[PDB]
This record gives sequence, structure tokens and C-alpha cells, in this order.
Amino acid sequence: DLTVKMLAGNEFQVSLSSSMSVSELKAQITQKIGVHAFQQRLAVHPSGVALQDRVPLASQGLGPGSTVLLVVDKCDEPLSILVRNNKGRSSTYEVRLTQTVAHLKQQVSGLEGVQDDLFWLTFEGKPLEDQLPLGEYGLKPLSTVFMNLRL
Amino acid sequence: DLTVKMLAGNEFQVSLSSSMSVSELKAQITQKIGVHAFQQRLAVHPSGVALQDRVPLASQGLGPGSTVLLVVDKCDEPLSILVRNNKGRSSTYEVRLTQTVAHLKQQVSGLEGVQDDLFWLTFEGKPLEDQLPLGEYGLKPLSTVFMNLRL
Amino acid sequence: TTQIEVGPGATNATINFEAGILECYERFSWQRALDYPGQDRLHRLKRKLESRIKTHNKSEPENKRMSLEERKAIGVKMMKVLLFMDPSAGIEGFE
Amino acid sequence: TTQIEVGPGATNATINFEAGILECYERFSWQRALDYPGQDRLHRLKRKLESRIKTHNKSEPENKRMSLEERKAIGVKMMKVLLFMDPSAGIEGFEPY
Repeated sequence: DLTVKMLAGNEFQVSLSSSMSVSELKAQITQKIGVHAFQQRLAVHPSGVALQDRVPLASQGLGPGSTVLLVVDKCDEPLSILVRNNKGRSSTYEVRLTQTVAHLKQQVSGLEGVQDDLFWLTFEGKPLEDQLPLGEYGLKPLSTVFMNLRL
Repeated sequence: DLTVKMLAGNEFQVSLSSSMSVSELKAQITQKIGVHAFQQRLAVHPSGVALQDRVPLASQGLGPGSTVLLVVDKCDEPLSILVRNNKGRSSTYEVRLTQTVAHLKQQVSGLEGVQDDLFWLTFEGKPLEDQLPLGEYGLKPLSTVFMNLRL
Repeated sequence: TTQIEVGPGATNATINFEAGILECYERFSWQRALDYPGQDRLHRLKRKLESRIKTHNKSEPENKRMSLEERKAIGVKMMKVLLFMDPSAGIEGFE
Repeated sequence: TTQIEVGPGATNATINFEAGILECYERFSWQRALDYPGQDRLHRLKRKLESRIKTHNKSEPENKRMSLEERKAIGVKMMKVLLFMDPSAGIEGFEPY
């Protein structure tokens, strides 16, 4: 088991299997306490040195029974993106990375005048999932999300 | 002639008479805005590098037209010292570096039962002055202050 | 205006965090940059803060009780971690 | 309770300082550490502060006009130097101990 320590002393445990990996640690934390992965800043205790997403946890100064530090970077600074409708017409939307893909779709529905279950969004080839926050897809100012029509 | 810039961004001028020492600069800042020397934290603009005491300002890149940054530290935290009455009996007093010498003499007066006008305090040979802060003399935990009687 | 669910440990955490907040207000006032309305917000937060610490302390064992000055130190470290986003500021704040 | 004579420029200084205080409340809030009354003081401060900025921005030239988000950056800078009582790199470039 691994111990996660947050600001103000709160603690909880995480089980890492089969092998150690930063990417998985964050996914684990997300399931435990609901903190989005892209907001997680992990550091070794008591070193205070940030973990590195690439290198596994065993290959670092980290292992079993060791403590990690979690600080949550809100990453909720407003920004604007573009969503291109089926006809090729792109419109801007004010969003925050902490809002859900579902919330962006509600914004797109109203503007584009199309029911949300009648389409899905894609960014850089891959589809966006309703339950996930926009920040998981690394969207940037005036990025172009594409609208795709169901049947 | 030098520009002092405080935390808010407000500036005021200070003309260095001769030596152009940091001690002199602080003395002028005390005369100007009333901040005691021991409370002044000075640094170069805009590097932020702190001023060096035993070094001439003209040596740290501080000539006419230069700007120094002032941060005030009250130094209000409690410490204990000793006052030795004429007999040789040392007794402990709790004080703050911001309290005046007159204030301290009031404590000594109350404990020793001697009117303040009938004695004067000394530290390391030099007299303490009524209207000056205790921080003015670099009093440390359990520094000995001697009590001197008058005719 | 979006609330974040917390647990019991957040009460004593907020008291310390806001202690540090007070310590910053105070240091700022030394710079003579704190306007009059702002000075009132300083004095009231200290008033309430002392009222909450006194109320919280009695609710907890003596060996865990802390003074206004003791909590300030903890709050300062916590604030350094948030501003620099680095546990090194830091560690005393727990991360 | 002793007071401190301020000066005209205190108004702007306090808006930025408290703008940094808000940034600290918010950041603390995401650590699941801010209790409910705390989160109330957070949102109250944000409202009050936001109205103060609009009121103060009308009287100043467009160049020195600052929005809540960019004022924050200034407030945290102040907070940094205060927390360390050290302008010395406390604001400009890194330097944490």
C-alpha cells in the first residue's frame, strides 16, 4: 500500500498493482477521492521532490509503505475554445478545464440547436467522454473540437 | 539622492550625505517615515538582492537615480531579558523589541519600587534612551541591562 | 459559488489556514498599504479567530491544543505551499 | 487596538493584496481543507472584491486598469515577499527555501 498525504494532514491509502506507475497512481487517487488526474501534483515525502509521470514509482525514491504528497492544482482559469459543427461552422465557447465534457455539450446543444445525444465531440482524433473534465484532453485557447453526428 | 520603494509601490526620496552607508540610509528612512532601523529590510531594485551592511551603497550598484526596496518587519514577538538593580540582583522581564525604553523602565520601576526618574538603564556601556524602541539596541534573550541610580 | 465536500479535519485546518491569513494581513499593515476598511477586516478576523481558537481548544485534549501564535506558524507554511505549489515550502503544512 | 496612517495608494494596494488572499482561499479550497463557513468567506470575498475592482477601475487610466485575475498575480507576489519578509527574490524568480 501507498500513503497519500494532503495539505492539512488528511491521509488515505492506495494499492498499486501489478506494477508501479505514476499514471496509475493518479487514476487511483481519482477513484478514491475524486480529484481529476490533470490537477494532481504528486511529490515524494519527505523529500518534497515532484514525481515524474514517465519513471515508475519503484525506480524512484518511492516504494511500499512510503508516503506521497498530493497538492491539488485547481486549473480553473477561464479560456475559450472552438467547436466546429457538421457544416464546418466554428463557434467560440467560454469554458473551464474543470467542467465536464457533458457541460460543453450542453453549451453546444443550445447554440447549434441540436440535441446532445444526437452528436459527440472529438479532439485530435479521439472522442471526448461525457463524464470526463475538459482538462483531461489538454485543450488550449482556440483549440478546435469537432462535432460528429449520430444517426 | 535615492528612491525608496515600499510594498505598495509608493516611492520617496532620500539624499545620502557622505559615507553613503546602509546604516545612514536607514537613519534617514527613520527620519522620513518613522520606521526604526531594526525593522527595515532593504534590497536592490529590481534584482531584489538584499543590501550588504559592511559595504558602501555605491559598491552594490547604488548611485544617484537608483531605487531601493523597503519591506517593514515589526519584530513584535516576545522575548525575555534581565535587569540588574544597583545591588547586583538580576530579575527577569518579558518585553518586545517594539516597546520603548521608557516602557521597560516602567516595568523595572514597578518591580524595584524605584521611581523611573531616579534611575537610567545601560547596555554594553551605552545608555538606553527613553523614547527609543528596545530593538534599537539589539537586545537578545537574557541580555543583561544594568540599572543606575541618580542623585 | 460551487461548494466542495469536506470532512471533519477541515475545521481545525481552516482555523490554522486563516491564522496564517491574519499573519499576512498584519505584515501587510506594517507596510502601511492596508486601507481603513481593510484594517477593520483585519481586526474582526482576529476577533473571530481568537473566538474560534478558544472554542476549538476546549473541544480537544490539552496535548493537542495550540495558541494563536502557534497556529500562525502552521498557516504560514501552508500558504507558502499553495503560493509556490511546492511541498518544500512546505513540509510542515503536511504537503 | 492601534491604527496605521495609510496614504492614498493604500486603496489599490489592498485590492491586490486581498486579491491574493482570495487566490489562497481558492487554492486551499481544492485541498478539501476549507470548511463550509470558510468556503462562505471565500465566495463573499470574491463578490465584494469583484465589485471593488469595477468601482476602482473607472477612476484609473486604461493602462493601469487591472482585472481580478491579473490583480491576483500581484497579490500573490506581495504575499510571497510578506510570508518570507524578504523582497529578495521572494517575488521575481523562484527562490523557495
